[PDB]
Parts: sequence; structure tokens; C-alpha cells
Amino acid sequence: GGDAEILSYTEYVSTVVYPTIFYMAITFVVSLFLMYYYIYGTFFSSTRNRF
Amino acid sequence: VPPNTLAVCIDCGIHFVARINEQLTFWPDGTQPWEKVDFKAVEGFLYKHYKYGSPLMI
Amino acid sequence: HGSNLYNRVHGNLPQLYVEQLYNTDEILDTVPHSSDPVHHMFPKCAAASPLGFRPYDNNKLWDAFVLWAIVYGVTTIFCVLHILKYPQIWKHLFETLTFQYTYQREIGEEYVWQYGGGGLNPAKWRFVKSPLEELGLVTEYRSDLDYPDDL
Amino acid sequence: MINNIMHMINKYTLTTSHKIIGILYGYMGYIAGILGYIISMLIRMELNTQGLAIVRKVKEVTIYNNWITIHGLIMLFVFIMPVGIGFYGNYLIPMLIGTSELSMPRMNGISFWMLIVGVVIFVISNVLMSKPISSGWTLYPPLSTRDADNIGVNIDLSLLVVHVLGISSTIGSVNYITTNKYNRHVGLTFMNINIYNFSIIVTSILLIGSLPILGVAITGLLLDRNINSTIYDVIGDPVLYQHLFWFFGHPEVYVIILPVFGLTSLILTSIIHKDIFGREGMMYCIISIGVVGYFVWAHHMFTVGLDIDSRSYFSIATSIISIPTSVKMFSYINTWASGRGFRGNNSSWSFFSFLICFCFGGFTGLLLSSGSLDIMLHDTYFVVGHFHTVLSLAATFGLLIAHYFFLPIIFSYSIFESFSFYHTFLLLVGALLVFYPMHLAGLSGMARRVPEYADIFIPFMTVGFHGTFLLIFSTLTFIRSYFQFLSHINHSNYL
Amino acid sequence: MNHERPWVFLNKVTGKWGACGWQPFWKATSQSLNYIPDNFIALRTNGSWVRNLWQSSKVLDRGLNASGYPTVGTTDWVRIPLDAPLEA
Amino acid sequence: MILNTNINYGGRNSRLCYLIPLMVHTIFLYLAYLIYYNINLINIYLLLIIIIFINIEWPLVIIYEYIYLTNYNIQNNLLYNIATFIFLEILLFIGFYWLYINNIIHYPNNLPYNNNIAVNLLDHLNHNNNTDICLYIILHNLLLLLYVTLILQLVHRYVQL
Amino acid sequence: GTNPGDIALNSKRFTVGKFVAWACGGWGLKDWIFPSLFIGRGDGPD
Amino acid sequence: MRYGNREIESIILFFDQTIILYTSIINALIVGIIIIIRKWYNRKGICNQYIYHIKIEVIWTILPIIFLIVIVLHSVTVIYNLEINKGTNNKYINVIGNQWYWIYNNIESRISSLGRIILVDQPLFIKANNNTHLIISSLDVIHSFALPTLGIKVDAIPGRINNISINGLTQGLYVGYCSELCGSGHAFMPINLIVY
Amino acid sequence: KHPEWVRTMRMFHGTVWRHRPEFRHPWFSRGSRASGIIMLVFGAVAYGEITFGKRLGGV
Amino acid sequence: DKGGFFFGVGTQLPRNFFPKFLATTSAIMGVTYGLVWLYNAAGPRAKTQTRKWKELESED
Amino acid sequence: MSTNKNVFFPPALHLKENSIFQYKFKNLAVRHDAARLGIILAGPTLFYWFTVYYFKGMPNGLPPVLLNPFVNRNYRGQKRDMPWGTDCAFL
Ligand code: HEA
Ligand code: HEA
Ligand SMILES: CCCCCCCCCCCCCCCCCC(=O)OC[C@H](COP(=O)([O-])OCC[N+](C)(C)C)OC(=O)CCCCCCCCCCCCCCCCC
Ligand SMILES: CCCCCCCCCCCCCCCCCC(=O)OC[C@H](COP(=O)(O)OCCN)OC(=O)CCCCCCCCCCCCCCCCC
Ligand SMILES: [Cu+2]
Ligand SMILES: [Cu+2]
Ligand SMILES: [Cu+2]
Ligand SMILES: [Mg+2]
Ligand SMILES: [Zn+2]
Repeated sequence: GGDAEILSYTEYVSTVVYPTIFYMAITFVVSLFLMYYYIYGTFFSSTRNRF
Repeated sequence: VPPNTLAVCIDCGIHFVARINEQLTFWPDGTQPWEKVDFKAVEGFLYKHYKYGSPLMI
Repeated sequence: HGSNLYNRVHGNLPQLYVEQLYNTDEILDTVPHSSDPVHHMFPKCAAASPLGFRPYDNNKLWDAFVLWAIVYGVTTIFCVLHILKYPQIWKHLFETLTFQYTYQREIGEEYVWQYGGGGLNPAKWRFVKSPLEELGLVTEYRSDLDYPDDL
Repeated sequence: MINNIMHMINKYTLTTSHKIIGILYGYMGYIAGILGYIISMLIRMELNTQGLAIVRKVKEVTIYNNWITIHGLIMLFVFIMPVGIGFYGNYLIPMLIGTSELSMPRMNGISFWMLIVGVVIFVISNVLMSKPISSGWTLYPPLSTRDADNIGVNIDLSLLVVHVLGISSTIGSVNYITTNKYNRHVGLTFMNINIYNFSIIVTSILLIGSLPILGVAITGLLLDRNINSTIYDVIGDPVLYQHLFWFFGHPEVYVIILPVFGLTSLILTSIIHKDIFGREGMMYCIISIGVVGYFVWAHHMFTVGLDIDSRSYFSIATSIISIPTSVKMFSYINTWASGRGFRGNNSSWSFFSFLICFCFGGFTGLLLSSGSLDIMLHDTYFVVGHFHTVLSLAATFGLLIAHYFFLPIIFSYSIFESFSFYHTFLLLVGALLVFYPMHLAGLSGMARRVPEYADIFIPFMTVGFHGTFLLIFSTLTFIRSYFQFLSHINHSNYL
Repeated sequence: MNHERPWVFLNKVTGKWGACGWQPFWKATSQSLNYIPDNFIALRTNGSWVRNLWQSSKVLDRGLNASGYPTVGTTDWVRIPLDAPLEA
Repeated sequence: MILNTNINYGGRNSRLCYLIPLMVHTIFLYLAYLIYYNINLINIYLLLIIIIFINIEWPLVIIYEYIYLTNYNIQNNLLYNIATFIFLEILLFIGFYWLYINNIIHYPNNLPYNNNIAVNLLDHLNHNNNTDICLYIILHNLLLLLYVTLILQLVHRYVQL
Repeated sequence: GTNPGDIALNSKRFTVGKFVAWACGGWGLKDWIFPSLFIGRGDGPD
Repeated sequence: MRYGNREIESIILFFDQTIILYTSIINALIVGIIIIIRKWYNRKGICNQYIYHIKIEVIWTILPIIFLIVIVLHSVTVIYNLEINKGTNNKYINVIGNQWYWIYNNIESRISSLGRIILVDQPLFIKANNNTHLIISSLDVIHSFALPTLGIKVDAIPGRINNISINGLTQGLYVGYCSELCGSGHAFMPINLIVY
Repeated sequence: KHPEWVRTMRMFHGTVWRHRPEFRHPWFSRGSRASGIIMLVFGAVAYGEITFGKRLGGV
Repeated sequence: DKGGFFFGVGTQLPRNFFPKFLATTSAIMGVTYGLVWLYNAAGPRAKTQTRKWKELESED
Repeated sequence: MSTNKNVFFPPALHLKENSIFQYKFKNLAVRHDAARLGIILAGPTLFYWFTVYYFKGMPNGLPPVLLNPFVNRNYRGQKRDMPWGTDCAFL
């Protein structure tokens, strides 16, 4: 339609793709740490109360 | 695209002209002309084709 | 569509169509001609769509039957063959789906009920009594049915 | 009308036109899919209720075993391959490279009618005859040869069904490769043919290399049953049978999956109005998956007793195969980005379902690759969850994308989008309820191919009950939608 | 199907007009790609009734003495056909 | 005259599209019958006559299509198909060899007899030899097949040149 | 993109076509009982 | 809560590591897909040119590889950790899988009526903390001795004598199954092990 | 006078032109279709005999 | 704006389609859940699933 | 014009050799194929027959194999009904 936002290659890559990957990387690190703590209960000591 | 018209690719802005030229050939059964043939027999065959059509080599 | 035989005979090598007065169908096994009609894939659909019509009309019995056979034909043939060869399986299925068969259910008892959350966990389950007999539709459970003894 | 009847019969039996053979393959595939679905409903009704509610006797569990084996065989060899490869393969391959017919036009008809012969033999053997084959879809000896419930001839007829299906597949594969290699129109190089043709080529290469081994295995079974040899007996090598069968087994799996990738790529190009992101990357990944699938066959036998070195090697090779599929999934995700795919199209939403379900199934199957961890998950319901959330949610939804994209083109009538939305969404929700619980019932120890289970596993089967009802609703909706597709109006008045 | 061509109701005492016609309708289902619907409101016509209505709107709104047209039952409405442009 | 089409093989309808499948069906049901009742339904020679007769169709169409419809594109398609078929045959042979050498590469085995040295004069070479294998006759057969191969290769090259 | 055909023979309450649709697909009790929701405005020229 | 063995503990920890990795990847892709879909459905961010990016493609092919070598190494070490305890045993037990019942040292074990499907009349007894060797096979068809809570699942194949090493640390009764289609009574062929 | 030359020209100048080479041989087509018919009959009879258990020789 | 409340015409969804679609699918899920609950509360159940049995074998 | 002319009346070519056959054996490939055939015919074939001439009046002293022990005369009570109908080898 007439309201569709059309971006060139450079503009699209710079203003859409890269921030998306940046947010994805942040999510990756945060999820790794929070999941490891969620299961084992310790950030670096494996199972809690066991070792 | 239609056969013999001037067409324009407006993605690229290029003017082109398709054209179909039919492959009318003598029946390949060994009775092919071994030397330059004149327009008479060819005239008859072309007339018949243009009026009623000729089989396909399938 | 309509035959092209006049053109084929008046064409350019009519000797190729002499076979067409033998026991021979035009569409399948005759040399195609420069001026032949264009044959489509589903001729019924091809002829009906440009007129706005779907190929089959349910009001015509022949069309209704043809479409039923196309869509539901082999399905019902397989079902009928299975029911003929395994009458007891469908009998048991009908018994179970109609609440006629109860394995070892009693009267007035409560039974465990749990939807998800992994295997049976006593901290999540409920216990349910049969609403059918709470209302009164059920008073005793039939015993004439087949019973999986030794289970 | 004798001439008309005989002309129709000659049209649909003497044909060699790729379009007609394609529609015939599609019809047979859909019919066999419905039959497999009915048998699956029988299996589910057996599982949901307690106390052998359908068979009513422990002695008669052979009926349930026959159900599972025929469900597996019908849905693998007659539903997906005829549809995914037979239907769109024949209908589209000549068109996408600009040519009239496939090479070897007669072998195409021979392939289809071999498939029909196999279906006929199978249907007669496993319905009209008593005490049928009941040995699971992987016909492991000595259960399938030296047993008491498998003694009739119809078992041998089912093995011969496998033979004919193999013959049909080999013929089709050779034909596809040959047509794609030499009949391309001028100016089209081998690696510029569109994505679907390439995936079909690699699938055909897979089928050619493995089917003879399956033929050898089945001939071994037939010889053991008939001439009373000892290839797979107490003094034989049932493990040898397993090795051969599964050397065929995994190539069959990737043969099933790859054409779905090709079709989804093509349809995406057609509906998002944009080219494939990294088309060369996707083609190379497809060929990589094809090649790597020939070195991983023994990840289905981690508990047979393989050497420890072989266990480690096969876990490694399975991870290797896992890599390029991840590349393809990322390529799809980026392809959909920046595109203008239709916001209200069953094709679009079926693509979404395909992507999500394939990612989940691939992960769950990547857990099973580890030999050590396969100790706790072999022959439980985790494997069933895996290969049903791949087969019945990624392959089925890819075929739904193709179905809802190519119906208007083939028939020239648009699609009832609201109806299709109901069908696809209820199929999604119902199927997830059936198979997702299986995963957590596998980690809990529930074995597979059991009609009766311990009381610890009730919740999973209750959720499965819910899912089965939703599946019945969805499939009825689908069939009625298709019947409505080819039927003219039924009401009309003046407003 | 063959019904009446679209007409124009005109109420005398109130002096208010409006087009009308018979609208066929059917249960919704899939369409056909190779078919653009014909003229269904005015069957077997080149669809000139739209032009006649557009031309006649100024005549009708301005006030028309339609005593020479048939009435509709016992009401105050009369029917003007749109076969030809209305000038009066 | 005649209007010329593309270079592909157009395709003809033929009865081989179902006769070969019917032949396979006949063979398999005949085998089932022989397995069940231990007696053939029809004579084996009659069955082979039918099978031979149905397959004489291929050479006729081959001749009449090479006379009329043949070019280098078609010849290449045919030769490539031949190559694929030969590959399939090689794979079938490899599979049967797999099924053969499976229990011979695993040297350790349980044997009814003794194969330890120093208990008898002919026990060490017992498990290591299958003497009844028709050795020098197999050698003669191998010589015959070598004759055939070399003669055929020489003649093929001679005619090609 | 649809031609209704003959309006006369499809407007009846009970018809062979409607019963066939009920049996196989396309029509049902929801259409007789609730036409406002399942037939609604319908498809035609406006 | 005890573990019942060390091999099961190792397998569980490997499973947890893989679960963490896959959940992280899923969360990353979920965020990405959410952004993409939210932009798409509103008809925003359109670019028909964006059909190639060499750097991104190379990186996204490399990344799964480095995170996968770790998983492969961990899995291989877990396998060998399962298999080291062979040879340090002092008790041998032989197990035969008959048609719908088991045999331990020529003593038959069939399902009972006291328990629905789990309990057996004759269990199999092993001593706690004492390494034992199980020699498993079958007489008629293929079964599968499955005690997955101790990390044992080995097929009993006719004519093939498999040899697994079993060790117990927690005293009690472990319930297991046939875990391989064997006939009609496959679902009713349970396994009971008692560590005392 | 070469046999191959004569055979070719006969194929083009010797027989009524048939679109299908199998129809160029009138009797062989009859034989092949009869083979198809008897194979259908053979299949049906074998199916019937195997399932019912009476091999039709006693009747 | 044509078509019915739950269906549209051809490839055109009815107005406010997706809320209606989710609501109707939720209703179907609820009905099927009720059917499952009924078949579990009045269908075949073994004697080992009674409250007495499960409460006595859930202690030790 | 059409090549059919040379199909009908092909040219006749003069050769120096007494026959075409010899002309085709001045090519290295055919000579090497003939060499392979001669090698196979000369060495093995002539040698093989020589052996049956050299060992014509001597026995075969190979120790026979051991197939079936006496205690296994029943073959473990295994069904052996071949499809022919009788428990005998096709031979
Ligand atoms: C492609 C293969 C395929 C497909 C589609 C399916 C579909 C389904 N399967 Fe199954 N299944 C197998 C392959 C498949 N399956 C195999 C190989 C086995 C193992 C056999 C064995 O273990 O030996 C198996 C075993 C298996 C079991 C084993 C039970 C047991 O082992 O304990 C169960 C029970 O829950 C089950 C359930 C289902 C259900 C409920 C569906 C479906 O109802 C859910 C999806 C349904 C669909 C709707 C698909 C139906 C298709 C049509 C509707 C055609 C319409 C056209 C298209 C959309 C293209 N399957
Ligand atoms: C239908 C198609 C299909 C597909 C595509 C697959 C794909 C895979 N399958 Fe499976 N499988 C089956 C069909 C399929 N499978 C069937 C039918 C069976 C059962 C046979 C039976 O027993 O009857 C089966 C059984 C089966 C088993 C049997 C377990 C057991 O029986 O002991 C195993 C275990 O190794 C396995 C593994 C895999 C792996 C590792 C993949 C991989 O290809 C998956 C790869 C996918 C991805 C990895 C997704 C992409 C991931 C990302 C987006 C990035 C993440 C990447 C990394 C971090 C590296 N499959
Ligand atoms: C804040 C409310 C949370 C969501 C409300 C619903 C769930 C109730 C609490 C969940 C935790 C306890 C589990 C008991 C119930 C779980 C139900 C379930 O789906 O289990 C499957 C699965 C089974 O897995 P699980 O429950 O074992 O999860 C693992 C749990 N621990 C941590 C203990 C190991 O449940 C889940 O995944 C949990 C979330 C369910 C939320 C579902 C929302 C989507 C709805 C889709 C349609 C479903 C139709 C159901 C209709 C019923 C009513 C008409
Ligand atoms: C036209 C091409 C072929 C068509 C095949 C059609 C049939 C397909 C079925 C495939 C396999 C069938 C196997 C059944 C044959 C059993 C042979 C047999 O009994 O073998 C024993 C015999 C050697 O006997 P022996 O004890 O060594 O002799 C003592 C003194 N000499 O040893 C033998 O005779 C070994 C024979 C070779 C091994 C079989 C491999 C297939 C070759 C076909 C042989 C004939 C098949 C007969 C089948 C009848 C039904 C059609
Ligand atoms: Cu695999
Ligand atoms: Cu068992
Ligand atoms: Cu078992
Ligand atoms: Mg197993
Ligand atoms: Zn251009």
C-alpha cells in the first residue's frame, strides 16, 4: 500500500538487522546465566548443597 | 509476450521484439531434395500449410 | 473438444491420418496437428470456471454421487471392509464410547484425576465421582460384556 | 457411452503426461494419508481408555501391534513420498526448467502403477486376511520371521509390498535426475535451476544409493521365512538385519524432509515477493545434508551393543549433520524478513508452523544423538514425540503450504481462507496436545508400542485424549472444506 | 435468473426519491479466477442505468411532476424506470 | 512439409505403463500361492512364456523410434540412464557381498570342531579353509569370462574406429 | 467471480443439493437454524 | 534425595548442560522472531534488496560449530565414564529374556497381581556399592533390559551375549521395562531390581 | 539394397503410418492386451483362493 | 463486510476475524476438555485408581 | 543437399593395404587390446591345461570339511519345509 515503509539495502541493514542481532546477543548471554543459575542454583559451583 | 510486437521491460526499461519463425521442413522420409529446389512445389506446400496447417514432428 | 479431422485430412501430409479410420482414438494415438484444439488438464473445471461455475453441482444426483465417490469413496470402502472383517473391534469401540463398558469401576467410588504436570504427583491430583450416577442415570454396571481377564 | 468409459480408462492408464501422473500421485497420497489417519485414531482410542477397552484381551494385542505397524508403513511409504516427491515432483519439475516431459516418459507411468500395485497388495493383505503382520514398522527379526502370530502368507505379501515400493522409488529417482540434467532450456546452468529441482535431485541421489540395501534386507527376511535359512536366527545376526535396514532407514528420512524444504522455498519466493536469502547457501546446505546422511545410520542402534568407539563416532556424525540444518533455519528466518508475505494467508501461517515445529523437533532429536543420553531415551515416548513433531508437524505443514498454494493454480478456484484457517489452527493445537506430552512421558520411562501403561502416566494420556478429539475435528473440517471446494452454491435468494 | 431492471422510487407528498433494485445473493464460498461477474442487477444490459441515474439525479432532486407514472400499491411511491435518461 | 517441434522426446502412450506392474503383481501372487499351497497355480513355463511375450514390446518400439525419433540429446539421456542402471546393479552386488562377508571378517567364531594346533595333524587349517569350493573349475570359468570381456572390448573398439 | 446459476431452485428450504451438502460438506443445521451468522450478508453485487 | 548411581548423575548433568544451551538459543531466536514479526505485520521495514550478507552468513555458520564441539566432547567423555567400571567386579549375574518373563540365575520372574504392571513375584537382588557384571541375552526374540534410572538399557538379542556393568548406591526397588517390542505381552514384562 | 536401408524406407514408405510403434504390429497388440486381461484374472483368482482357503480345484 | 459472522468470501477474511477465530477455537477446546473429563469420570477405570488405593500407596 | 545423398551412394575410398582389417591394426589402442588378449590366452590358458596334463594321474588330497556333527542331526528341531513341499534341497 501507500503506507508501507520501504528502506534501501544500506538503511535496512543499518537500522533493522544490526540492532536485532545486538538484542539477540544480549538475550543469549542473559539466558545462559539465568538458566544455569535456575537449574544448578549456583552461578559457578554446579549443584547447590551437593558439592 | 505477443509474437511480433514491440515490448518494454519497465523493470529495466529495455525495448525488445519477440518473433516466432516456424520450422517448416520437408517430410523426412528419404524423399528430400538433393539439389536446389525451385519455388513451385514449395509454393504448393506453403499454401496448404498457411490455409489448413501441417502435422507436428512429435 | 470437437475433432479436427477436416483440417487433418486437408492438411499437408494427409497420409499420416489414414490410420484414423481404423480402430483408433483421435486424442490418444494420432499425430498432433498444427491447428489442433488446446487440451486442458481438468476439462470439467476448465469449461466451468470461465462461466463462473464449480465443476460439480450437488442438485444433480449423478454429480453428487461422482463427487462423493471422488472424496469419500476409498475411505468408506476401507471402513466397510474393516468392519466386515473385525466386527468385534467396532462393537467394543461402540460399547466403550457409549459408557456401556467399565473395566472395574464400582458404585459410589472416587477415582484419581490429573490433567498434566508430569507423572502422578499427589500434590496436584484431584478425585472425581461419576456424574452419571450422581444424577441417577447409572445404578449398576453391566457384566455381560467381554472382560480382559488376566491383565 | 462404452467409448466414453473406455476412453477415460485409457486416459488414466496409458498416460505418460507428467501432469496427469502427478495428479494421480497426489490423489493416491491423500487417500493413503486419510487411511493412515483413521488407523491412528484407532490407536489413540486404544491408548486413551484403560483396560484394553478395544481389544479386550491380552491375547489379542496382536491387533494393536498390527495397527501400529500398518500406521507406520502407510504414513511413511504411501503418504509423504507420493505427495511430496510424486505429486509436485512430476507436476512441476518439467515446467520449472522449461521442457515438455520427463526423460523416459514410460518409466513414469510404470512407477505410478507399481505404487498402485503395492497399495493394492498391502490393503488386501492387511484387511481381508486374518492374523496380519504385527511386528512394528521396523520388521525386526526374529520377531518378523520366528514368531507365532506372524505365520501367514500375508506377512510375505507385505514384504513384497515393500519390494514394489522400492522399485517404484528407484525408477522415479532415476527419471528425475536424468530429466533435470539434460533437458534444461538454453541459458540455464545446472546450479541456476530453482531450489525445488535441486532438492529433488539430491533426494533422488539419496534414494538410488540406499534402496538396494533395503532390498537385500527384505530378501533376507523372505528367505529366512520361506526356505528356512538362519541369517537372522539364534545362530544368525539380527544385528546384521538392523544394520542393513537402518542404513536404508535414515536416508529415507532425509528423502522425506528435503523436498519439503524445496517446496517451502519455492512457495516463499511466490508469496513474500522477494528472493531467497542466500539461495546458493541453501542449495549447498541441502546437498550437505544429503551427503552427511549416509554416515549416521547407526545412531538408531546405540543400545544394540555397538563398540564404544563406534558409539562416539556416530554421536559425532549426528552432530555434524545437525549443523547445516541450523544454517537453513536461519536462512529461512532471514528470508521472511524484509518481505511482504500476505498477512492473511494459510500458506504464510502454515510456513510459520513448519518453521517452529521443525526447529523444536530438530532440537529434541539433537538431544537423542548423544550415545550416552540415548541410553535413557531409546524406545521410550521421547522418540515418538521427536519423529511426530517432525513428520506430522513439519512435513505435514510443508505439504499444507503446498496444498493451499497450488490448489488455485491447478483448479482455478480460489481458497476459502476462513475455512482453511479453522482447519490449520485446530490441526496445530490438537497435534501439539497429542505429541508434546509424549516428550515428558519419555523422560519419565514410558516405553513405546504398549497398549497398556502404568498408572504413573495418566496425565500425559489425558492430554493426548484432548488432542485426539481436536484432531478428529480438524480432519473432518479439512475433508469437508475440500468437498466444498469443488461444489457449486447451495443457497441463493434476493436481498 | 431474470428479474426486474433497477428502478427509482419517488414519493410525491414527501417529494423524496431513491434508486432500488433486486440484489441476488448466495452463501459465500471460493471464487473463480477466470470469471468477472456480468451485470446481475440489470441483466442483459451494458450497464447504462448508472449513467441514467447520474444524469437524472439533478432532474429528480429539483422536483419532478411524476403524475404520469404508475404507483406502488396504495402508498405514495411511484416507479421511474432507468431504461433511458430522464429529462421530462 | 511438417512443423518441427523441440528436440525432446515427445512421449507416446503405451501399454507398458501398466503391463509391467501387472507382471510384478502376477509374479508376487504366484510366489504367495506357491508358498501357501505348495503347488503352482499355473505352469511355470506358461508364466515365463507370458513374461517373455509381454517384454518383446520394448525392442519393437526401440527400433521404430530410433528410425524416426533420435538425436544427440535423446542419445545422451539414454546413455546416462544406462549409467545409473549399472550403478544400481553394482550397489545390489555390494549389498549381497555385505550379507556374505559379514560373518567372515569377524574371525573369532564358535565352531563344532577343534581348530587348535597340536591336537591333530589337520585341525589348525580346518576353520581357515572351506575346501569344497570347486577351485580349478572356477578358474576355468574365470578364464572363459576373461575371453569374453577381452574379445568384446577389442571388437567394440574395432567397429568404433 | 461466481455465477449463482438458477436462483429459483436453490432458494428452497429443503433441497437435494442442501441434503448432499449436509452429508458430505458445505451445509448443515447451523445454516437452517442460524442463517444470520453462517449465511449473513452473503456474496453478491451491492 | 540420593542419585542411585554415579553414571546416572553424570548423564543428568550432561542433560542439564544441553538443556541450558538449547534454551538460550531458543530465547535468542524468540526475541529475533518477535522483532521480525512485529515489524512485518504492521507493514514496516521492507527491503527487496536485502537478500544477501556475506559476513552474517559466515558468522552464523561458524557459531553453531564452536558451541557444538563442547557438547560432543562432553558426550564422549560421559560414554567412556559409563564404560570404565568394567573389570572391577566380584559378582556375576546372568539374565535371560524369555517370552514375556525374565530369568535370573535360572529363576523365573513373571508379573504378579498385587501390583498392576510394575511389581514382580521374583525380583533381582544386587548388593549396594558392590560392582556387578550382568551377562544378558534372550532365548526366543529380542527384548531390552531397561533400568534407565540406573543408566542401564541393553538389548537382549538372541545369540548375542551382551555384558554390562551395574552398580547400586541407593537401597530400594528399581522398576524397569522390556523397552523392545517382543510380542503380545510386551507391555506386561516388567523388571524389578533390589539394591540391599 | 542394404537391409537396413530397405527396413528404414519400408518404415516410412511401406506401411500405413501409425502414431504408435506397437500399433504398427496389429497382432502383437492383441496379444499384449490379452496378457493384461489374463494377468488381471490370475491376480483376482489367486487372491480369492488364498483368502478363502479353498483352492477352486475341488469345485 | 460480506459473508457471515465466522466465514468470509474467497480470500477475504470477515471483519475483526482473528478475535472471533480465537474465541471460537477456545470454545471448541473447552468443549473437548469437558468431553475428556466426562470420559475420565465415567469411563473404564481400574480398581488401582480408587482414592483408597492411591492414598494408601502414596505414603510408603 | 540433404545428407541422404551420401546415405544412398556413399563415396568409395582407396586404401594401400590389401584389406581394411590390417589398416585398423596400425592404431596403438587396437594393438594393445590384442596384446591383452594374447597375454590372457598365452600365459594362463596354456598353463592351466598344462597343469591338468602334469597332474593327470594324481588324486585330490584336500581334507573334507566338517559340516554337521552327529549330536546336531536334528538341527535343533527347526522347521525345514521348503516351499516346494518336501524337506529337501532344490539342488
Ligand atoms: C509421516 C508419518 C506419520 C504421520 C503423518 C503420523 C501421524 C499420526 N501419528 Fe504416527 N507414527 C509414525 C509415522 C506417522 N504418524 C511412525 C513411523 C510410527 C512408528 C510405528 C511403530 O512404532 O512401529 C508411528 C507411531 C505412532 C504411535 C505409536 C503408538 C505406540 O507406539 O505406542 C501413535 C500413538 O500415539 C501415533 C499417533 C499419530 C497421530 C495421532 C497422527 C496424526 O493423527 C496427527 C497428524 C494427523 C494429520 C492430520 C495427518 C493426516 C494427513 C492427512 C490429513 C492428509 C491430508 C493431506 C495433507 C495435509 C498433505 N503414531
Ligand atoms: C522425519 C524427519 C526427520 C528429521 C529431519 C530428523 C532429524 C534428526 N534426527 Fe531423527 N527420526 C525420525 C525422523 C527425522 N529425524 C524418525 C521417523 C525416527 C524414528 C525411527 C523409529 O525409531 O521408528 C527418528 C529417530 C531418531 C533417533 C532415534 C533415537 C533412538 O531411537 O534411539 C535419533 C537419535 O540419534 C535421531 C536424531 C536426529 C537428529 C540428531 C536430527 C537432526 O537432523 C536434527 C537437526 C535439526 C536441527 C539441529 C535444528 C536446527 C537447530 C538450530 C536452529 C541451531 C542449533 C544448532 C546447534 C546448537 C548445533 N532421530
Ligand atoms: C499464571 C497462570 C499460569 C497458566 C495457567 C494454566 C496452568 C496452571 C499451572 C501450571 C503448572 C502446574 C501444571 C498443571 C496444569 C498444566 C496444564 C498443561 O497444559 O500441562 C501441560 C504442560 C506439562 O508440563 P509441566 O506442567 O509438567 O511443566 C513442568 C513443570 N515442573 C516445573 C514442575 C517440572 O504444562 C506446561 O507446560 C505448563 C504451562 C501450561 C500453560 C498453558 C497455556 C496455553 C494453553 C494452551 C491450550 C491448552 C488447553 C487446556 C484447557 C484446560 C481448561 C479448559
Ligand atoms: C531368472 C532369474 C532368477 C529369477 C529368480 C526368481 C526367484 C526369486 C527367489 C530368490 C531366491 C530363491 C531361493 C530358493 C532356492 C533354493 C536353492 C537350494 O535349494 O539350494 C541348494 C542348492 C545346492 O544344494 P547342495 O546341498 O549344495 O547339493 C548337494 C549336492 N550338490 O543351491 C542352489 O540351488 C542355489 C541356487 C542359487 C541361490 C538362489 C538365488 C536366486 C537364483 C534363482 C534360482 C532358482 C529360484 C527358484 C525359485 C522358484 C520360484 C520361482
Ligand atoms: Cu537417523
Ligand atoms: Cu519382551
Ligand atoms: Cu518386549
Ligand atoms: Mg530398540
Ligand atoms: Zn529486463
